[PDB]
Amino acid sequence: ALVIAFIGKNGAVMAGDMREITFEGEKPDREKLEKELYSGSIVTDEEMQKKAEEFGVKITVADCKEKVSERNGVLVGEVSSAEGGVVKKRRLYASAGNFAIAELINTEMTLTSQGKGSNFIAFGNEFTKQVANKCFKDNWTKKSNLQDAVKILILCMETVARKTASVSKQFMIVQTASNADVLKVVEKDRNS
Amino acid sequence: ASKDPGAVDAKPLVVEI
Repeated sequence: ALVIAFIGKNGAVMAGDMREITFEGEKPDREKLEKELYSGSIVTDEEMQKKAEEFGVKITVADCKEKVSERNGVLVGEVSSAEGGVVKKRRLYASAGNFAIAELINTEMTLTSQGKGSNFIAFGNEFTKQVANKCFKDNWTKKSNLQDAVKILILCMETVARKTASVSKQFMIVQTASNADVLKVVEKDRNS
Repeated sequence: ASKDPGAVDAKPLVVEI
């Protein structure tokens, strides 16, 4: 999975893949497949099914999950898991010169960080994060605008989907010029 | 085991610009 965002002085852009993977089978087997998938080892959807067969894990892949949206001028990106009855979730809130990060601890979406000014934020496994970070640093220039950031994030999303089967080729992009306070949105989410 | 993100487990990458 991968959610990436660029926060600038005049707005913010956010992109997310649409892949959702469910695993079914014994825990040591699922854990072995997961490690291979989140390491960049499995590149194609063909190699993923061959590996699931090998480890005796049934895998369903769904490529229509909207991971980014825009509520009140604030962009919201989310990555989530399910493991041993534990639901884990991380959200990114972004607007012009504004950002916040919150995690689902138990039943409450809890703010873990925030910042002002310009930033690039990548949400993903260690592999997808290093690849997107490398693509961003390679193409971003100091005086680049929000429009250049759109092209860059598209290139990041395409480069990652070419290297791993943990991300889908299809992706979404939301953008805003609004400077609405993201902390307001994180408070609204805090309960439920 | 719903979803393919280590993004929930692995920590988010934050780069200052």
